[PDB]
Amino acid sequence: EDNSLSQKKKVTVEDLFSEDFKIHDPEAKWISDTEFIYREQKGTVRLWNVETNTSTVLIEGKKIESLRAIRYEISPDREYALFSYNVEPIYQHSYTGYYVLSKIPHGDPQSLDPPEVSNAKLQYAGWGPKGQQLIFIFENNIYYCAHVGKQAIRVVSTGKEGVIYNGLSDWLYEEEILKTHIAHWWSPDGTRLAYAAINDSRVPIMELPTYTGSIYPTVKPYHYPKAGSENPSISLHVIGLNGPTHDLEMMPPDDPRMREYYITMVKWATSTKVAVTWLNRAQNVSILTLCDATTGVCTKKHEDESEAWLHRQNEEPVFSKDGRKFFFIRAIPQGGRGKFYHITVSSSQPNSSNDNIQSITSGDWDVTKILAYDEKGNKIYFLSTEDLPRRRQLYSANTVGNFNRQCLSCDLVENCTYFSASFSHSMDFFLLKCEGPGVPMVTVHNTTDKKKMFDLETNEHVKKAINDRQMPKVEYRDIEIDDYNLPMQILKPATFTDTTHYPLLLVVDGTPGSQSVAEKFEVSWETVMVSSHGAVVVKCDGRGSGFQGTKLLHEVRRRLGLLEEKDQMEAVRTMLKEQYIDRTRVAVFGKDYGGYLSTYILPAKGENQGQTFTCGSALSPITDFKLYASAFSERYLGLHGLDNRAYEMTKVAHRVSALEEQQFLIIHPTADEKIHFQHTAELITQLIRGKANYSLQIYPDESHYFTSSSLKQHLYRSIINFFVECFRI
Amino acid sequence: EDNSLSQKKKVTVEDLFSEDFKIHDPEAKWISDTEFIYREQKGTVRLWNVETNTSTVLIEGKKIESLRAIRYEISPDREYALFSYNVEPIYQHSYTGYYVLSKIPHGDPQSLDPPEVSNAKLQYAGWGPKGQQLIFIFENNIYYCAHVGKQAIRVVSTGKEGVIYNGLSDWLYEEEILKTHIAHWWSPDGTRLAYAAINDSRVPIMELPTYTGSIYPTVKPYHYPKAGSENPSISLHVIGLNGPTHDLEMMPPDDPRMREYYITMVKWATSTKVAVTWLNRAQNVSILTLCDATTGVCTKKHEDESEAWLHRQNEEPVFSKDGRKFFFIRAIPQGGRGKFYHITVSSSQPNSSNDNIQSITSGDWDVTKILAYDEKGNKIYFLSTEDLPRRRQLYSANTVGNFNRQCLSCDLVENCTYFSASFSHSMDFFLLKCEGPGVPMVTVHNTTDKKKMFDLETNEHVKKAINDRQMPKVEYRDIEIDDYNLPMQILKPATFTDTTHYPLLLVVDGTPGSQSVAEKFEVSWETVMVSSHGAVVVKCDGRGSGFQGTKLLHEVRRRLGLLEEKDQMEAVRTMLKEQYIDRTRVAVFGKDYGGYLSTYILPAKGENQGQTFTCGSALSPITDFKLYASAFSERYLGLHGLDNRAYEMTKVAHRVSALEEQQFLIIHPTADEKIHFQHTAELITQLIRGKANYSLQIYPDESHYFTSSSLKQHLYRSIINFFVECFRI
Repeated sequence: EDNSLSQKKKVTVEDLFSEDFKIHDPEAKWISDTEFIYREQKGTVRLWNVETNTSTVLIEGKKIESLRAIRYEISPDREYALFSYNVEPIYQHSYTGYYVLSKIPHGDPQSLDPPEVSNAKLQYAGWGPKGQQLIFIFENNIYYCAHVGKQAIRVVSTGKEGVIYNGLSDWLYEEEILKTHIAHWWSPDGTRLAYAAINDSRVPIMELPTYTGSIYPTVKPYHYPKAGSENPSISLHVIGLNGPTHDLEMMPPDDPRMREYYITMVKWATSTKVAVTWLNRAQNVSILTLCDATTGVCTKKHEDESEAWLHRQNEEPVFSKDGRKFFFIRAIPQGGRGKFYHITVSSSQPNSSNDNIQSITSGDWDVTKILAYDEKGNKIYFLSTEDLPRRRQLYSANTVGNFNRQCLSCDLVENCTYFSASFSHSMDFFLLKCEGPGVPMVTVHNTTDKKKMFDLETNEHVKKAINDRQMPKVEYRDIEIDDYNLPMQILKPATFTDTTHYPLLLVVDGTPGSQSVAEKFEVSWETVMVSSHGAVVVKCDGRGSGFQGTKLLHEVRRRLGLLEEKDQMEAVRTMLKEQYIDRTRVAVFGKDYGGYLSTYILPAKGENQGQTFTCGSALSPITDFKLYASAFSERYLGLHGLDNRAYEMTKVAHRVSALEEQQFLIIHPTADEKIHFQHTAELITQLIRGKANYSLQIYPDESHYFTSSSLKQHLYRSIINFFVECFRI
Repeated sequence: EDNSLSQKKKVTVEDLFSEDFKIHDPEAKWISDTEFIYREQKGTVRLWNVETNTSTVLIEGKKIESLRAIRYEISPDREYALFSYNVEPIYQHSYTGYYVLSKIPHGDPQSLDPPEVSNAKLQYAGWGPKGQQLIFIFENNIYYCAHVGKQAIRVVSTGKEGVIYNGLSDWLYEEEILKTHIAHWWSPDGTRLAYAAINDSRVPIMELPTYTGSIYPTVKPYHYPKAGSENPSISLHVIGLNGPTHDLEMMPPDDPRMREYYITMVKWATSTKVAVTWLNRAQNVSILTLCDATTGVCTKKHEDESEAWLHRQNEEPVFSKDGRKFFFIRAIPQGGRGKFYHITVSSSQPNSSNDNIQSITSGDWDVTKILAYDEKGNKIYFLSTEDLPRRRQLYSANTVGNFNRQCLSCDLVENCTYFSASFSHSMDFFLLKCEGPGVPMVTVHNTTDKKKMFDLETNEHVKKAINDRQMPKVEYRDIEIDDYNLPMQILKPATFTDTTHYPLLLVVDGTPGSQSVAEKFEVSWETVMVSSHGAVVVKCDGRGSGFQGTKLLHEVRRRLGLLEEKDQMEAVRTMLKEQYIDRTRVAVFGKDYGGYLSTYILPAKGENQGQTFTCGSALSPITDFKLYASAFSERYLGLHGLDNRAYEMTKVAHRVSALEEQQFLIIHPTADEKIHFQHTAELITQLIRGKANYSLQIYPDESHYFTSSSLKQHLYRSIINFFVECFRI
């Protein structure tokens, strides 16, 4: 009879870039145990107080006059504010630029400048743990200022442009392991500072072509350690923020099998003790070591090793205020189905006779992160995939022997299943965020009542926006292969009819250590053509996906580009039995490492039921892992330079021979740093040798991570225009 | 009978590259009036004599033994033979490789090496006019040997790699102005050598990217002087071949408007007096000067100046045995219809007040090049377009005041309109080649009887191949605009009908000073899709084409891409009025500058009758001539660096902003030294800002001219694969 449906307008790419979808996430942070910063919601910066419904005003709409200051931060004494403004990052997030100081009420902007230098570009200044003391880095040089008027102190200047780094990560550390642009850590007392010195003099330097600069454009050189080369030298140093500012280097472990080392984690156990994680070049040996800032004597506190490699080396254990027993996380055997990542409690100074290992929890799941620990009793707060590997939920257990796990969220709000939290100083309250599968939900809760006092932010404009069009139907049809349950999702355009036929799209990431099937709210081109152009998209997480077992992670080890390839063909076959899906119009997309996988998924199924994919695409693919970063190829296939016998067959060229009639497209910016253009050039040479058919598209002189909104709209429009052409018939 | 025969074979991509379609050329060259070299036809080389059928066996099937030397020459005494094996082309024509000397009959090889040097590549050797004297250039250094057994002498070694060239042209001279790699001329007595020293010390440098060299490829630098930049500085030198062999240089003219000059043409007038043509950087002031070889003193002879530029400065003069009055080609006003090229007699020593100018040929036509002149009477032979601008005919005039121009070729063979005649020393016998409009043949004739004693070659393989395949039907439909006639050639697959519709495809090159519509025989992609799929190809010589009036040549002065495009849409409208050509299928094509012209034929013709074209493409086009060499940009637009305002209006970007639905593609190799990939990259950047659909392909690390046949056939296959998809409906 009357079949009720949406019966209204659909979702186009244009509205994706509208401010209506834009999330005004305040991302507040607890300044004290009673209140947080309460960052910008729709402009000016207020300061909410959780105790009694107090929302004080700290910064006004004067940030507009500060040359549109992108970033701002408040000093711990909430009397001075730093405003940093620039034009664009460099690698992934190079938040350099001009740093200006302003008073707490308003006014008086002064550009922070290095001594004897006018207003000049500045990489990072930041704030100390206490007072108005701060540092700043210029030209890989760390200077300290005890006060606002204090003259810059030449604390260290041994760093050089692209050769010696201190306090900041190079390309490798910022893009492979440390993942952070800032690489220095303040002592709890605001008196000592730990900084990493990276020597890149030995690293080979590659130059990126330029085609937009001038009539005679010049290449841009930076050091990029390829697979089989030597890795950049690393050292750790400790300096004082007052008095002599004495520099103390930290002695690394000297195991016979651990000649070359990387620092994957440092944390201030106290104002003089630092916990450092050192990983061998083979990445199969990790050591947690306690070092003395004032002495430099490093005492090993823990050691682990694995056959393939060590995963998740960036974690920070929860150290008590007094330096007592801490809460690490590591891979415990967890019975069968491989070893799982669980929380462990280790004494303050474990004896060499034995370790104090004790799993706080247990189960076929993992802890993504450990939030914090309450010294006032038995409370350990963490985020885990206990309910499902595809969901992140906040859990709390007891440090005492009971180890009883207490829920905090477990569907606190039915709309949202993903979760993250940030507790106050005294663990009294905590900010909580949903960000999936509903609209991102920012709220304040308390550990005792577990009740929402009020709504910090909900973005009801996003609510009416998603309720204003044909929101695509989200569902899961998980598959099962070997002794593993492989997750996946499939989308419907909310006008789905089982009788009618819909073309299929596959999207692959497959990054070893990542997950593409998660219950986090996200909107992308996928929704753009699902809602408008009527497609069904497949996200699959084959073997090698993280958070589902170390055995699953290491299945693909020394078999890159082989097993997950079977995983996605199996997923395609399983969904191909559907009567509502089209077999002739099947497409595949990928990007980054998955882009390589996207190139490797152009088969001829058997010989009679061939022509699996109609149109294919890939963005910044990797063709030879030798031509990529060493810390990745060595990690997942073993160290190169000794004829590893693993990078030959993994080259996609040997598989791209056939390419009968598949419409194949490549998107690649010219100036990519993460995944050099040489991969695309080699693939093009192979295509030419193979008489293949393709259509290349290029972005001249653009960074890899591609952080321009209008350019992103152009890219997604090009993608959908390509894909609509092959689905149309 | 129960049997029948269907249609015969058509032409495909493989057919173009099939062995049967290969053209056989003997390229015989006179040694005297009686015998010529009679170079390779199908293997062995004879020494044919015109007088009585005497073909002396000189070269046999031993050329294969020396590692298949691509090029080879014979010493002027016919006693030594030089092979050039392992030769690879760097530029359009750079015969760098290994030279080996051998005895005339067969056997006894001898590597040609400079002293104290092992087996090394040599860029060029050449031969002297007499005996066994020869030279060779190594590291841009000229070493001369009076004898084969003579030790190599450091005759001149000041040359530097890519900075100082002696005896060889740079990029600019080999490509744009001199149009030949060789830059040394032997004296008629073979006693002194005239070579041009090109200095690149003050020339800007550009680095071509490399994406395949190694795991760590690096750019290759070469000096490419852009528009308005500092051009390479040319000096001229003469080195004796006996005694001290002291070098002498000839001072150029010192005209105030001619501060920067180039040596466009040089030829030994006598064994001691040499004629040199010096042209200003503005390329609008040329001076022909006769200079003493053993002294270097230069005496100015002739001058030519035009408001736009000068054309065909490469024309080689015709001198006498005694160095008397010589023959020149000048654009004399010729009354109406603009100035025209005609032969002029200049006395041996014209007076300083006035010269002895006297035109020989007259009419609304031009002499392409003067073949030769006979002192024993009055016989000057040349080729001219007197019959038609798309035909070349041999004409012989008389130096006596009568000036009787006799056509000798005219209609010697019915299937021969284009002609190429090469006369002997005594001019009694010459060699004639057809090169169209059918299969080419080479024949021996005598200027007296015009009698074919015998045929040198007929290209029987080509005749049988064209008989076995659908030869396209050649027809002409010329157009008229203003005071200029623009010939055009539309092609048919020899099976034209009216019931079917034939898709239209325009091909444009339109290089100023060149001819694109002519009766030459050629096989290319046009032949393919006319034969394979019947896409009618339209080629027209709009404004800017040469050999049809220096007024037409100079019409597009500083007005590039503005009048030719008008003429092209005029031709398109004239042709499209025929019903058998449809509206939906309209395509454009081009290469190099024509590719840019191809990019300029995608407007929106009004708004009601939009969609002017369907699929368009280009091969390494140019969008802004500032990114081009000075010798090409300044000639037509003037010197840059002072905001010439005739460069920035030529950009196609504003004209391709709309690009609503027309498909657009680019073919461009990575290392294109002719038109840099920077042009295409900037075009793509504007298109991204223009937000229009496009495509692109890359040939990584190859030159512009596609010296390997495999790359050429891949290009042709790619072109046809693109053009088939944009028409079928």
